[PDB]
Formats: sequence, structure tokens, C-alpha cells
Amino acid sequence: HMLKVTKAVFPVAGLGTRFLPATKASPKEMLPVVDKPLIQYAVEEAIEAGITEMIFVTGRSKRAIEDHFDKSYEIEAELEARGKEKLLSLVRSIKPSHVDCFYVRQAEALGLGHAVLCAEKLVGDNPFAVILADDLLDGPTPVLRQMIDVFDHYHASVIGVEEIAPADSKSYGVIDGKRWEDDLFKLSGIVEKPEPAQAPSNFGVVGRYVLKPKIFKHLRGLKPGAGGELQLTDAIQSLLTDEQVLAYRYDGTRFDCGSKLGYLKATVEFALRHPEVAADFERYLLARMS
Amino acid sequence: HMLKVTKAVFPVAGLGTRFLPATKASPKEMLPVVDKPLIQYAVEEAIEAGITEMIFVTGRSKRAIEDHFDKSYEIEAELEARGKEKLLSLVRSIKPSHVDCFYVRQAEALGLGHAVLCAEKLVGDNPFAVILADDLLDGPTPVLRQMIDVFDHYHASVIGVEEIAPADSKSYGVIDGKRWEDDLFKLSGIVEKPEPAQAPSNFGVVGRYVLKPKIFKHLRGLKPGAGGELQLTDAIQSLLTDEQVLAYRYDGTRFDCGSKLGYLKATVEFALRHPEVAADFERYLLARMS
Ligand SMILES: O=c1ccn([C@@H]2O[C@H](COP(=O)(O)OP(=O)(O)O[C@H]3O[C@H](CO)[C@@H](O)[C@H](O)[C@H]3O)[C@@H](O)[C@H]2O)c(=O)[nH]1
Ligand SMILES: O=c1ccn([C@@H]2O[C@H](COP(=O)(O)OP(=O)(O)O[C@H]3O[C@H](CO)[C@@H](O)[C@H](O)[C@H]3O)[C@@H](O)[C@H]2O)c(=O)[nH]1
Ligand SMILES: [Cl-]
Ligand SMILES: [Cl-]
Ligand SMILES: [Cl-]
Ligand SMILES: [Cl-]
Ligand SMILES: [Cl-]
Ligand SMILES: [Cl-]
Ligand SMILES: [Cl-]
Ligand SMILES: [Cl-]
Ligand SMILES: [Cl-]
Ligand SMILES: [Cl-]
Ligand SMILES: [Cl-]
Ligand SMILES: [Cl-]
Ligand SMILES: [Mg+2]
Ligand SMILES: [Mg+2]
Ligand SMILES: [Mg+2]
Ligand SMILES: [Mg+2]
Repeated sequence: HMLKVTKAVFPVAGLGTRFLPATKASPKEMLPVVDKPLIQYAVEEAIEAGITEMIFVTGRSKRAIEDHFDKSYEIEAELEARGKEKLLSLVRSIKPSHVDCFYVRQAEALGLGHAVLCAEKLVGDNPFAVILADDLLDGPTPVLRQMIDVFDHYHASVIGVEEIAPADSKSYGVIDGKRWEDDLFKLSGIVEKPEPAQAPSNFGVVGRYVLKPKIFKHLRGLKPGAGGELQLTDAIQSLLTDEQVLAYRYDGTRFDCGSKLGYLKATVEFALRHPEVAADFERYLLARMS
Repeated sequence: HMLKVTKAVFPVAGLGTRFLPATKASPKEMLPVVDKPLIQYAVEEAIEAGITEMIFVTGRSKRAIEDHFDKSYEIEAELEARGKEKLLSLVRSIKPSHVDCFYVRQAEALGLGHAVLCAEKLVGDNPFAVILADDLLDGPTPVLRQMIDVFDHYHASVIGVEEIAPADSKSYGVIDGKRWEDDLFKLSGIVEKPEPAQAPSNFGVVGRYVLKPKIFKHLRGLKPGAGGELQLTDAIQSLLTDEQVLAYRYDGTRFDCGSKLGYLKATVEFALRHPEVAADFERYLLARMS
């Protein structure tokens, strides 16, 4: 009976400088897409993939994350005294009954690899998901669900990837491997933010991972890599030196809300999806562009 | 030597239900327009109008407001250790040196009039500004500056107004008065959220006021009005029964970020104004609409 994936680690401890001043007292993963934080979309994707344990690695402004998911006595009493039963149900669904939220600190912002390592003793000897909420994903089925299906079948760590334009390679981890299926690669290498001429493929890492606990030994051995940060990507490279690691070309779509441009695109996309504002927003865009 | 206006009251203590779940642990006035909270635009408008004292009336989630404007030791040390001097200057400008931030609680969300009354003993016997940050304003000169100029000249309370469509009158306070100038009215009445057929004019109140301290006596005498809330609008009505109150048609433009639609419009407008993303965002909109 092989181990199942029931834990997800959400690093939300970066500096968020691209979104200052708004990220002064709240992480970039709390930025709202019209009315819902990025991190809530990510947790909802984990929940639909069968994850019941959410581990948040917090840095500066841990309270914005904690108070979003933890029960608020005040808000429930206020909504109940006003008979706003639909809104009350909406607020309670932020953390459904069987979902646990656990918190650990990254005191120093030393990079994504270091953030994941802070969660080591909460994950224990278990496979686990890593979800970067600034990668806002959708798909016919949740991307993490697709990836856990690959993990259960091949019993290897799985890295989510998409095709990128070569000029953007300095924004991504970039994989090097052998094709097994139309959507599946066996990795022989992975590099963080290569120059376009040094990129080994057109396949960039998106912020979804299903990792075997062996990754933690390889995170512990990291030295500073790109940008002086301890890179998860270099631990994956070290890991594939010792055991099999796969990359999965997921079925779906991505907004890079780690950049203002992508955040703007996500906002526009959300708007057209909601009938409360869709028609009116359509009309405004047409008159506004002309 | 008539009293000058140096204090501004920012009510940020509403429930913010239109933006749940994002407003679970942060008020709607903290919602970012791409990278800057609504309340920071409002405080910057006050600063440019000569206001040096910011009074925040907080409700639920007071810490999101407080930690945005109060000095953060952590973030300044982190930006300095990384030599991000421009970002450090950006963060420090959130609260320039001569600007004070004071906090008072509205324990119960009983309406805008009640929120303003909570600030009574911080304002004291002084004229003061009230600024609703969900009204995101711009203009050739700051709207509050235009209004303080009218206050200094006529020595009367001044209410900011714009022309509204008659169907929207249930979203606004609506004035009734006599024209003095192309942009100036002497009020004979004001009503909160009338039915369109009962609206006395096409001029709706926007969230900018310059008020004489006599307003506080009239706020104290309020009874529950529209929506069961203690309405600032009804105190203004009571006040104009006793002394002169003017309404000023400001020179500028408005996004009603108290609604998702207006918030969406503000985001689009901000995007086109920033050369970092403007051209790319243009192209995306055209390909996205087609
Ligand atoms: O010291 C730090 C730095 C970052 N983070 C978190 O780490 C994640 C990634 O940070 P970010 O600056 O957005 O990383 P990227 O530059 O976007 O790159 C990462 O994410 C890409 C996909 O989005 C991958 O292609 C890269 O390989 C991977 O390094 C986020 O959840 C941050 O909150 C921390 O918790 N602590
Ligand atoms: O109990 C409460 C209720 C509201 N607020 C604050 O009061 C302000 C106004 O609240 P909102 O629900 O947005 O009021 P509106 O329905 O938009 O109406 C107000 O703002 C309009 C302009 O935006 C005017 O036309 C109206 O006369 C005036 O009542 C905001 O700053 C809220 O944060 C509180 O602090 N406490
Ligand atoms: Cl970050
Ligand atoms: Cl395993
Ligand atoms: Cl390219
Ligand atoms: Cl293992
Ligand atoms: Cl994108
Ligand atoms: Cl950016
Ligand atoms: Cl509100
Ligand atoms: Cl006065
Ligand atoms: Cl109309
Ligand atoms: Cl007075
Ligand atoms: Cl608007
Ligand atoms: Cl709305
Ligand atoms: Mg980073
Ligand atoms: Mg990122
Ligand atoms: Mg209200
Ligand atoms: Mg409003």
C-alpha cells in the first residue's frame, strides 16, 4: 500500500517587491483576483486534488495569511446577526471542516528551496505537494490532481511544466529530459533561470510539484544558486542524480500572477467569467479602447 | 485667523461584503489597484491637499490598515540588506516624515455617520476632512484641495458631488439645492439612496467632505436611516437646517471601487497609465477581446 499524497506546502514567505507598496503588510500570495486571494485559489486546487492538510510557510506579514484561513468569530457573528446566510456559507468554505491549516516560519527569505526545507518536520517521511500560489492555474481537472495521478502510477517525483517562449527562460526553471508520452518527460537535468541561449528546452517549470521526502536531504545540501537564493530547482537536479524525477505537461492554462502583467491578465479573465459584471465590463473595455 | 483644515478622517470599518472572501481579514479599503491600496491613494490625496494628520476609523481587521501605514522594521532592514534603495524609498513614502497616523475603533458597524462620530474627540473643535477611499478620484488638482479652497472662501461645510445617471440614485446620497456657480450649490436638502423617481436632482454625493465640527452634535442626534444605518447624510441634512452647507461639483474623474465593476475599471485604467505594462496590456486586451 504505497503512500498517498495528503499534504501540501504553500510558500508564502517571499518579499513580494514587484507589488510594493501593496505587499508592505500582506504577501503577494494574498493579492485578490477581483474578490479572492491567489492563495485561496491554490488551496482550493489542493482540496479538489484530495489534499486535506495545508502547510503555510510564512515570512513577513504572517497574520494576513493566518487570519484569512483561520476562523473569524467576529465576521461570522456579524454576518449571522444580519441574516447574510449565503455570505456566511461563503466565508466558512474558506476552510472546510476536514481541512487543517498548519503554520511554520521562514525567518529569513533565503529562497524557495529554503522555504520548503522549513516544512521538513511537518511533512515527515511522506510525499507532499508544493504549490506556488502566484501561478494561478485552471484546467479540465485540477492540475495537482493530474500530477498526483502520475505520482501514484510511476512512484516518482513529478514537476509541472508548460511550453515557454525562449526569451522568457530567465524567468523559469527549465527542464532537460527524455520524452515518454506526449505530456511526460523523464528528467536528466533542470536549471534555474538560464540565459535563453543556454536553456536546454522550451519547457519551463510552473509552480506545482509532487515530491518524495528524499528531496529534503537534497535541500539541506544546497549552496546559494541563482540570485543568491537556495533554489528548489537545484535540489531537484541533485535528486534526479539519485532517483527518477518526471516532468508533466499539464492540461490547462496559467496566469503568472508573480508579475503585474500576469496579475492584470488574471483580473481581466475573472471579470469575463462572472455574469454579475461580465456584460458591463465587456462594454466598458470596448468604449475604453476606442 | 480662521481655522485651517489639517485633519482627515478615513472610515475603513465597513463589512466589505461585496469583496468577500478577499475582505475576510482586510478591509475593502486595502484592496490594491494593481500594486497600491485604495486607502493609500486617499491618504496621498489628503497629503497633497495639505493634510498632515490621518485619522483611521477601523473595524474588523484593523491590523491590515495599521501595519500598512506604520513603520515596518523588518521590511526596511530586508530592503536595505539587499541594496534596493528605490524600493526602500517607495516604502518609506507610505508615511512621510511630517504625517501622523492615529487610530480609533468603531466596535460595531453601525454606519458611516456612526464611524465619523467615533473620531469626534480626536478632531476636537476643528474643521476636518472625511475621505471614503472606495471613491478613487483623480483630477487636474486633488479633489480635496479644490474643496478646502471652497471651505476657506465661504466658511461653510462642503460636500463633493458629481452628476449621476437617474437609475443609480439608490447607490448615492443625492443633493437638493440652489446653483451659485457652474460648480457650486447651496444645499436646501440631501437624501440618502432615494428611489430614482424620488431623487431631487441628478447630483450624487461622492466620498469627499470638508465638515465644520458642528456636524458632531448632529451625528449624535441621529436615528437609524437607510439600511438601518446611522447615515452621515442625515446629519448633513440636520446641519443644513441650522447653518449653510455647500455642494461642490469637482473637476476630475471617479471610479466607484466600492463595487466590483468600478474596481475592475480602476484596474484597467491604472494598467494603461504605467509604461512597464501598458503596451503589453494593450496587445493582450485586443487579442483577448477578438
Ligand atoms: O525566500 C523566499 C523566496 C521565495 N519564497 C516563495 O517561493 C515561491 C517562488 O518565489 P518567486 O520569486 O515567485 O519565484 P520564481 O522566480 O517565480 O521561480 C519559481 O517559480 C517558477 C514558476 O512560477 C519556476 O519556474 C522556478 O523554477 C521557481 O524557482 C513563492 O511562493 C514565494 O512566496 C519564499 O517563501 N521565500
Ligand atoms: O458601519 C460602517 C459602515 C461603513 N463604514 C465606512 O463608511 C464608508 C461608506 O460605506 P459604503 O457602504 O461604501 O457607503 P455607500 O453605500 O457607498 O455610500 C456612501 O458613499 C457614497 C459615495 O461613495 C455617498 O453617495 C453616500 O451618501 C454615502 O452614504 C466606507 O469608508 C466604509 O468603510 C464604516 O466605517 N462603518
Ligand atoms: Cl515573492
Ligand atoms: Cl513516497
Ligand atoms: Cl521568444
Ligand atoms: Cl523518498
Ligand atoms: Cl500570464
Ligand atoms: Cl512585474
Ligand atoms: Cl464597507
Ligand atoms: Cl470651522
Ligand atoms: Cl439612467
Ligand atoms: Cl462649527
Ligand atoms: Cl466607476
Ligand atoms: Cl459589486
Ligand atoms: Mg523570488
Ligand atoms: Mg513566481
Ligand atoms: Mg455600506
Ligand atoms: Mg461606497
